[PDB]
Amino acid sequence: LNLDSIIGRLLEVQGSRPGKNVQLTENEIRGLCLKSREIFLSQPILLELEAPLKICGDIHGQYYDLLRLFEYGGFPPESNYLFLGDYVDRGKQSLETICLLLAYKIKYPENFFLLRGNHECASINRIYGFYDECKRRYNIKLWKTFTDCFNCLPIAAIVDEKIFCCHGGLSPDLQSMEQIRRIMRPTDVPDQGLLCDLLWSDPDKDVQGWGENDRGVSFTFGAEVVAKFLHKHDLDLICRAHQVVEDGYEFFAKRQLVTLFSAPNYCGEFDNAGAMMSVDETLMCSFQILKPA
Amino acid sequence: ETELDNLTEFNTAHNKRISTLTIEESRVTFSEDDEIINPED
Ligand SMILES: [Mn+2]
Ligand SMILES: [Mn+2]
Repeated sequence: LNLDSIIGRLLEVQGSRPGKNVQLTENEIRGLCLKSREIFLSQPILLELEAPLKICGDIHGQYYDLLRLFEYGGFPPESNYLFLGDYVDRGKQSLETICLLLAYKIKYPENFFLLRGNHECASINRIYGFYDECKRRYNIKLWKTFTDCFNCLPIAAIVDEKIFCCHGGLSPDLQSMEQIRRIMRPTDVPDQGLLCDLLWSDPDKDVQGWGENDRGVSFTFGAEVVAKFLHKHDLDLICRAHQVVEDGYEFFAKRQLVTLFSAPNYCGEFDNAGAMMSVDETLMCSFQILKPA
Repeated sequence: ETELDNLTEFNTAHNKRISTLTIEESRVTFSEDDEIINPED
């Protein structure tokens, strides 16, 4: 497995008119899956990270938007990165997106981090495009290899004991951080409970406490929940993704929670910007925006 | 069913209910200005 060769070929199409494919060999991709999976299992399921760090939300197979973000923020290892999940589905190049991300995780395991999103789950990505892309360009056995790798992704991260990061949000079952550490891998995403919620929940302005989620899974949670949570755990900010927002990032509960969404013009159905959030060594956060076409 | 599949299923079921019984025995700011990556759009 020649990792630098793989990364070279993945980056080769930078500047090519968006949409040009990179076709690695099946063994190369299987190698990326198996090695990154080993690394995920060797590192905590609740990551504890230090700034400076750049944080990205949903990418959803928009490979060329990923390259634009890296181009501006600096290609690993120029800057440290944390991604909040949802690498595949919806977009046209899930494969190039997840391969490059896994390659960087393997090459720079202490400086590059990936959380699990609700689309890193076979029953979701079976339906929303990743299975189809694998079947078309490779075979469904490779898809099952991806699933085994996704099943080992870490679930949340705390940056400098102040920013709690996860893909979806809070859970009525989340009483102590140690509970996240009890989650066992490899695992699929259950249809309820703490793990489900961390990947599926949403904030909601009109709910006091916990409410029903129109998604038909998990919950919504209000500003008061966010406040009591931050106070109890001595945190300053929840940073999550999972929902498309017009300006790429969007605050909630007077800046106690931010939503990050990094895929501009999502699905070619929305006119949203994408955003990445940079956190410097003092924990001063700034936003870098990819405006829609 | 493979062993990996068996383990994954066992873990998935365990992960549905993580007990709250877990007994052992710098400040964030925001810059004023957003940076635009692709102003030519
Ligand atoms: Mn999501
Ligand atoms: Mn998403």
